[PDB]
Amino acid sequence: MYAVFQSGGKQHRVSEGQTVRLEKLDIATGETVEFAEVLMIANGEEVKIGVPFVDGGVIKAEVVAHGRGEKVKIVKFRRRKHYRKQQGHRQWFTDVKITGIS
Amino acid sequence: MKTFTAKPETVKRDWYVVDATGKTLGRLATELARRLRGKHKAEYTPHVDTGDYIIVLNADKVAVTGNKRTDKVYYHHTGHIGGIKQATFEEMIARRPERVIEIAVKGMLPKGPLGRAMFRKLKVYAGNEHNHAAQQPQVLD
Amino acid sequence: METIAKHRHARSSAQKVRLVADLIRGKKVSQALDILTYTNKKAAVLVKKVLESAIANAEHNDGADIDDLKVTKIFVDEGPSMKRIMPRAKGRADRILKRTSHITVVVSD
Amino acid sequence: VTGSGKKPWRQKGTGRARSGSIKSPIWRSGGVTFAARPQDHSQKVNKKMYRGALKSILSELVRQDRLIVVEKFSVEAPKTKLLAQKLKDMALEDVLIITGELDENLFLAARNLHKVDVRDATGIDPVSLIAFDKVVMTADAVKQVEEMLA
Amino acid sequence: AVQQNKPTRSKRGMRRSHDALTAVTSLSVDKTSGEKHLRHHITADGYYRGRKVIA
Amino acid sequence: ARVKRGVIARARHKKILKQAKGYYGARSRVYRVAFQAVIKAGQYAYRDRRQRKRQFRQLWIARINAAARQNGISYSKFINGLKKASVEIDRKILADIAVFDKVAFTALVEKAKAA
RNA sequence: CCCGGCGAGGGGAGUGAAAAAGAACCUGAAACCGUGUACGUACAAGCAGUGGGAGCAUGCUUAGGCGUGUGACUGCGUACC
RNA sequence: UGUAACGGGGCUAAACCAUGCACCGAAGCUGCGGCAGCGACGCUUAUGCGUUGUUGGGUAGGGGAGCGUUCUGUAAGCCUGUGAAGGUGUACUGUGAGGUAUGCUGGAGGUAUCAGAAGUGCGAAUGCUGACAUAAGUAACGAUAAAGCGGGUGAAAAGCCC
Ligand SMILES: [K+]
Ligand SMILES: [K+]
Ligand SMILES: [Mg+2]
Ligand SMILES: [Mg+2]
Ligand SMILES: [Mg+2]
Ligand SMILES: [Mg+2]
Ligand SMILES: [Mg+2]
Ligand SMILES: [Mg+2]
Ligand SMILES: [Mg+2]
Ligand SMILES: [Mg+2]
Ligand SMILES: [Mg+2]
Ligand SMILES: [Mg+2]
Ligand SMILES: [Mg+2]
Ligand SMILES: [Mg+2]
Ligand SMILES: [Mg+2]
Ligand SMILES: [Mg+2]
Ligand SMILES: [Mg+2]
Ligand SMILES: [Mg+2]
Ligand SMILES: [Mg+2]
Ligand SMILES: [Mg+2]
Ligand SMILES: [Mg+2]
Ligand SMILES: [Mg+2]
Ligand SMILES: [Mg+2]
Ligand SMILES: [Mg+2]
Ligand SMILES: [Mg+2]
Ligand SMILES: [Mg+2]
Ligand SMILES: [Mg+2]
Ligand SMILES: [Mg+2]
Ligand SMILES: [Mg+2]
Ligand SMILES: [Mg+2]
Ligand SMILES: [Mg+2]
Ligand SMILES: [Mg+2]
Ligand SMILES: [Mg+2]
Ligand SMILES: [Mg+2]
Ligand SMILES: [Mg+2]
Ligand SMILES: [Mg+2]
Ligand SMILES: [Mg+2]
Ligand SMILES: [Mg+2]
Ligand SMILES: [Mg+2]
Ligand SMILES: [Mg+2]
Ligand SMILES: [Mg+2]
Ligand SMILES: [Mg+2]
Ligand SMILES: [Mg+2]
Ligand SMILES: [Mg+2]
Ligand SMILES: [Mg+2]
Ligand SMILES: [Mg+2]
Ligand SMILES: [Mg+2]
Ligand SMILES: [Mg+2]
Ligand SMILES: [Mg+2]
Ligand SMILES: [Mg+2]
Ligand SMILES: [Mg+2]
Ligand SMILES: [Mg+2]
Ligand SMILES: [Mg+2]
Ligand SMILES: [Mg+2]
Ligand SMILES: [Mg+2]
Ligand SMILES: [Mg+2]
Ligand SMILES: [Mg+2]
Ligand SMILES: [Mg+2]
Ligand SMILES: [Mg+2]
Ligand SMILES: [Mg+2]
Ligand SMILES: [Mg+2]
Ligand SMILES: [Mg+2]
Ligand SMILES: [Mg+2]
Ligand SMILES: [Mg+2]
Ligand SMILES: [Mg+2]
Ligand SMILES: [Mg+2]
Ligand SMILES: [Mg+2]
Ligand SMILES: [Mg+2]
Ligand SMILES: [Mg+2]
Ligand SMILES: [Mg+2]
Ligand SMILES: [Mg+2]
Ligand SMILES: [Mg+2]
Ligand SMILES: [Mg+2]
Ligand SMILES: [Mg+2]
Ligand SMILES: [Mg+2]
Ligand SMILES: [Mg+2]
Ligand SMILES: [Mg+2]
Ligand SMILES: [Mg+2]
Ligand SMILES: [Mg+2]
Ligand SMILES: [Mg+2]
Ligand SMILES: [Mg+2]
Ligand SMILES: [Mg+2]
Ligand SMILES: [Mg+2]
Ligand SMILES: [Mg+2]
Ligand SMILES: [Mg+2]
Ligand SMILES: [Mg+2]
Ligand SMILES: [Mg+2]
Ligand SMILES: [Mg+2]
Ligand SMILES: [Mg+2]
Ligand SMILES: [Mg+2]
Ligand SMILES: [Mg+2]
Ligand SMILES: [Mg+2]
Ligand SMILES: [Mg+2]
Ligand SMILES: [Mg+2]
Ligand SMILES: [Mg+2]
Ligand SMILES: [Mg+2]
Ligand SMILES: [Mg+2]
Ligand SMILES: [Mg+2]
Ligand SMILES: [Mg+2]
Ligand SMILES: [Mg+2]
Ligand SMILES: [Mg+2]
Ligand SMILES: [Mg+2]
Ligand SMILES: [Mg+2]
Ligand SMILES: [Mg+2]
Ligand SMILES: [Mg+2]
Ligand SMILES: [Mg+2]
Ligand SMILES: [Mg+2]
Ligand SMILES: [Mg+2]
Ligand SMILES: [Mg+2]
Ligand SMILES: [Mg+2]
Ligand SMILES: [Mg+2]
Ligand SMILES: [Mg+2]
Ligand SMILES: [Mg+2]
Ligand SMILES: [Mg+2]
Ligand SMILES: [Mg+2]
Ligand SMILES: [Mg+2]
Ligand SMILES: [Mg+2]
Ligand SMILES: [Mg+2]
Ligand SMILES: [Mg+2]
Repeated sequence: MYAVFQSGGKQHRVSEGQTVRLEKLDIATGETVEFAEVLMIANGEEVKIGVPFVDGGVIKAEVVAHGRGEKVKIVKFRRRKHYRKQQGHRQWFTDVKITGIS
Repeated sequence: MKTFTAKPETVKRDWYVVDATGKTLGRLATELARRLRGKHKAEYTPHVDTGDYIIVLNADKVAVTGNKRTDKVYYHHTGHIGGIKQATFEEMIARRPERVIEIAVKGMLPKGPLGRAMFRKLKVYAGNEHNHAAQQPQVLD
Repeated sequence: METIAKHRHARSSAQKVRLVADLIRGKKVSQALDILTYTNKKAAVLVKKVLESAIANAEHNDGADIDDLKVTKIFVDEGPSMKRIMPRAKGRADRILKRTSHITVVVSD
Repeated sequence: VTGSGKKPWRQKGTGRARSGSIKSPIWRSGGVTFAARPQDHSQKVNKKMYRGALKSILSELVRQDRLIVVEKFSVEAPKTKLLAQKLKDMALEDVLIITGELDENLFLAARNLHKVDVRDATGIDPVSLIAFDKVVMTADAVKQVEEMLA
Repeated sequence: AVQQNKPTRSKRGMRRSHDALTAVTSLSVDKTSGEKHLRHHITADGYYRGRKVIA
Repeated sequence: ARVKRGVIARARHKKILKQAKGYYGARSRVYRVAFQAVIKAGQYAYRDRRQRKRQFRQLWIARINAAARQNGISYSKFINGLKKASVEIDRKILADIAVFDKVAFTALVEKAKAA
């Protein structure tokens, strides 16, 4: 049932139904996305690739949320050279629910 | 998606026997350490003792190349005022033939609690009889 | 009922009184009162008088019954220290602390 | 600060941090490094800037419709009760009643009223014109202020 | 002489582990009067092994 | 205008002592010591976001190298086998497949055996 | 009123809006010291954390998983001025 | 002080030579997301950007923009005994200094906004004052002239009284 696909400059081994967090997409809050970048599909018989991507495989997903992650603190500190720096960071994400491993 | 880690309670432990008779010390020891650490398993996790139990029988018959039967020395300090005790590879096998493999494996394991935990897995023996026939330890080469 | 009693400003340091109070903890009042009779310490007499008070305290005011009464919470807290000059050799002075303790006992069932 | 210029203890030998006075600001009780002094904060303002500013703020009262210009504005007798009753007709409460001929009857009936100030046409101010919600100016006062600002 | 750098709550506690003093848990009972006392010691009233031997 | 500074200082110390919560001894209790701990924690935290991406790659590589040698091929030849077959799949997932779906994984080792 | 030595001190009673406003009296921080719980800890070496991470305890929901508390093992890592 | 002149185990290749091909390997480069500086540029417009190029390690030091504290004006306004300031948690929230909301404690003050002024921010100065630790329940308890017992008083007696 499971399938592999490349999204936010990186790949996810996803099953049908389960939610997946991934890097922010230019999509609305409750629209839909099609990944034709599918790298692998597994079942009884595995449809692996001798080329880039499969052939007629498309992962259809529905966008759930559009949040920001946990705040990461960034402390740059140079011992004895009168230098330190502080910086927050909340990375943006997009939860997608998978609704079709073709 | 967080990756898999082998959870101790779920870890499958296998038993093995290795006959060291004529085998090269380092090349045996290495292949032992690889197994004892659990590197061969696809569920390898560095902070868990995934490796297998190994019985090394016929330790005394282990072979060494060149002049290392006489030349290879095993030093150790007694923790005393001037107590440095040495012992050649012959003298080592004459007295304690289990130590030869033990020391060669222990050096190749990691250092620390898990390193010591994965040494416990190893069971060296001077003779050919082993009293672990309960576990059905299968033959390894 | 819990029925507290406590000696505040008890002229004995915490560390010493707290040594006795570790004997009596989750013990029957009758068994605890005995111990302090045969504990050879100044804080035993100091801690007993609080417990023996906490029993009368418990029986008269609230709960009654001496048989079913255990020391549930005993504790010693460090009270105010009285500073004093203790003069030493070569002119130099030290500030010695006459320490006090707050002894509480809680006699429940 | 009161105290002596004695060294509390000598420079060496003691383990203490080398001190020179009981009055030093790093010591408790006495010091304050850069003590204050009485000082004239009255900063200088160019005549033309002051006039220009009045001319400016006095023109925004026309745009914003705060400036209620009127004919003769004077109360009957020195009584706050009356002045209070006559501002109720005009829908006024917070005001700066600027007048040419400063009359005792009016000036003495606006002391106790907190929301009513009665300046003379000569004694208008930058902050006052801005502060008050309306400005009820007398035709003579407009004529005096016109000639004053120019 | 003199510590290089101060010990902790922890160490101090570890040291005090053995300072905990033990109770008696071994009180006798006089045959006649039935009064509690230390073994091989007389009672408060003045008994030892069921016989008054003191005023 | 004299400015007392007890309200602010306390808030500033109390903030850092909240980040030092969990640390041994003075490192949780004592601002002067905590503040160092909280900085070094941040330095190490910044460092280890870099090291996390290294450690896991190693971890995966060692899983793949184990799982491939059960099928008779070493990691070095396997990745060249995959790259010469233009397979774009990463170490993260290969290591995930190696553990979970070995019957699937075997197909990649055959796919690599072609090249 | 009670315990204690007609003690100190305390528990009740009562006064008060309030008595952790009881004269050591508004608020009552921190260091420091305890008592109680949860988890860890008696074959393990080092700036004591940080990446990773099992288990146990937990509140929730719910038949999803979390959030916390702890932190066995493990990679890296010699405070600040 | 101890093997102590491969880091170690251990190796006749796990050594050297020569050739090849893989592969690992960094905060390098690439990918994806986000922020900022600077130049352009279509010429937008008074700047958001189809962008477009590119920078963005940093001590002394220069330049730019901010947060927060007490005080003055806006304020006889606004918020507050249906709970202020303060204290103590929690949860959100901004690149940061921070901010917001709120449970408990507290029991009367607080203050938006945009301005104005500073005793405007502390970890170090063998800084200053108070508190509190540590060593530690450790050394010590001040002449090595000496106590002992019986009775008395007393809550209690080695020390007080006879
Ligand atoms: K209070
Ligand atoms: K180390
Ligand atoms: Mg932050
Ligand atoms: Mg290492
Ligand atoms: Mg002396
Ligand atoms: Mg003297
Ligand atoms: Mg002189
Ligand atoms: Mg000193
Ligand atoms: Mg002064
Ligand atoms: Mg000036
Ligand atoms: Mg030192
Ligand atoms: Mg304890
Ligand atoms: Mg001791
Ligand atoms: Mg008897
Ligand atoms: Mg003031
Ligand atoms: Mg401040
Ligand atoms: Mg912890
Ligand atoms: Mg704390
Ligand atoms: Mg890497
Ligand atoms: Mg590749
Ligand atoms: Mg009575
Ligand atoms: Mg009485
Ligand atoms: Mg009495
Ligand atoms: Mg008396
Ligand atoms: Mg009486
Ligand atoms: Mg009385
Ligand atoms: Mg009393
Ligand atoms: Mg009462
Ligand atoms: Mg009452
Ligand atoms: Mg009442
Ligand atoms: Mg109240
Ligand atoms: Mg009270
Ligand atoms: Mg009451
Ligand atoms: Mg209170
Ligand atoms: Mg009094
Ligand atoms: Mg006090
Ligand atoms: Mg008090
Ligand atoms: Mg007072
Ligand atoms: Mg009051
Ligand atoms: Mg108070
Ligand atoms: Mg208090
Ligand atoms: Mg506190
Ligand atoms: Mg437990
Ligand atoms: Mg346990
Ligand atoms: Mg356990
Ligand atoms: Mg254990
Ligand atoms: Mg253990
Ligand atoms: Mg240690
Ligand atoms: Mg270590
Ligand atoms: Mg650690
Ligand atoms: Mg379980
Ligand atoms: Mg469980
Ligand atoms: Mg956690
Ligand atoms: Mg290190
Ligand atoms: Mg290291
Ligand atoms: Mg030597
Ligand atoms: Mg060496
Ligand atoms: Mg030499
Ligand atoms: Mg090397
Ligand atoms: Mg060597
Ligand atoms: Mg060979
Ligand atoms: Mg050469
Ligand atoms: Mg070479
Ligand atoms: Mg070559
Ligand atoms: Mg990298
Ligand atoms: Mg880069
Ligand atoms: Mg590029
Ligand atoms: Mg980019
Ligand atoms: Mg820079
Ligand atoms: Mg800003
Ligand atoms: Mg601003
Ligand atoms: Mg503010
Ligand atoms: Mg103000
Ligand atoms: Mg004011
Ligand atoms: Mg006023
Ligand atoms: Mg109002
Ligand atoms: Mg109001
Ligand atoms: Mg309410
Ligand atoms: Mg309200
Ligand atoms: Mg309200
Ligand atoms: Mg409230
Ligand atoms: Mg309320
Ligand atoms: Mg409140
Ligand atoms: Mg104020
Ligand atoms: Mg507030
Ligand atoms: Mg509380
Ligand atoms: Mg707390
Ligand atoms: Mg509020
Ligand atoms: Mg409320
Ligand atoms: Mg209240
Ligand atoms: Mg008042
Ligand atoms: Mg007031
Ligand atoms: Mg007010
Ligand atoms: Mg406020
Ligand atoms: Mg203001
Ligand atoms: Mg000025
Ligand atoms: Mg200052
Ligand atoms: Mg400083
Ligand atoms: Mg300070
Ligand atoms: Mg004081
Ligand atoms: Mg003692
Ligand atoms: Mg000692
Ligand atoms: Mg001694
Ligand atoms: Mg002594
Ligand atoms: Mg003596
Ligand atoms: Mg003496
Ligand atoms: Mg004597
Ligand atoms: Mg008598
Ligand atoms: Mg008597
Ligand atoms: Mg008497
Ligand atoms: Mg008598
Ligand atoms: Mg009497
Ligand atoms: Mg009597
Ligand atoms: Mg009596
Ligand atoms: Mg007597
Ligand atoms: Mg006598
Ligand atoms: Mg004597
Ligand atoms: Mg006599
Ligand atoms: Mg006489």
